[PDB]
Amino acid sequence: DDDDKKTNWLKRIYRVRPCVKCKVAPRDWKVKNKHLRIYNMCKTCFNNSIDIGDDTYHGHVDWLMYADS
Amino acid sequence: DDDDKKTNWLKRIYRVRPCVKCKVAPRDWKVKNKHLRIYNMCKTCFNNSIDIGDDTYHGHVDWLMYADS
Ligand SMILES: Nc1ncnc2c1ncn2[C@@H]1O[C@H](COP(=O)(O)OP(=O)(O)OP(=O)(O)O)[C@@H](O)[C@H]1O
Ligand SMILES: Nc1ncnc2c1ncn2[C@@H]1O[C@H](COP(=O)(O)OP(=O)(O)OP(=O)(O)O)[C@@H](O)[C@H]1O
Ligand SMILES: [Cl-]
Ligand SMILES: [Zn+2]
Ligand SMILES: [Zn+2]
Repeated sequence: DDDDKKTNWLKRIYRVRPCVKCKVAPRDWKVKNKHLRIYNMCKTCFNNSIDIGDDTYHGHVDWLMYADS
Repeated sequence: DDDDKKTNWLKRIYRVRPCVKCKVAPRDWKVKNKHLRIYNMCKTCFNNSIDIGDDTYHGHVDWLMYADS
């Protein structure tokens, strides 16, 4: 089922690239409509980035959660 | 740049999973609006699937080509 190809890829994408800051914890994320938004940092590093005043690692990548547009 | 994260992932996705039929050639694809459609087979195997009458490997996965929905 092509939807399964997409699901399996997102699982892999989420697993193999951790937080861009601590490089260990997985990234924060949210689902919106038919898209998975994967933020660049885990929540701990994102909260800390606010405290230290660095926006360098702020950002996200959105992914369509199904095979067919 | 988050757009670069998306581009680099699609390059990797396209490279590491070849045609589902011959398992060697890269997949056929097309671009439509802001999406990359990656078909399940290379063109050679897809054309041959028409000749032999098998729809088993017909299908595709669409990918948003940018970081932001
Ligand atoms: N875990 C995270 N890692 C990296 N960037 C993040 C994370 N969580 C939020 N951001 C991004 O950091 C920026 C500041 O976040 P904040 O939530 O304070 O503002 P916002 O504009 O309300 O967020 P959004 O644009 O997502 O609605 C936003 O661009 C947000 O997307
Ligand atoms: N290289 C390929 N690998 C796997 N499936 C493919 C490939 N090329 C086309 N297909 C799919 O095979 C099916 C039959 O293709 P064909 O092009 O004959 O019909 P179509 O309905 O015009 O295609 P589409 O739905 O993409 O417009 C369609 O679902 C098409 O998406
Ligand atoms: Cl996607
Ligand atoms: Zn972190
Ligand atoms: Zn092939």
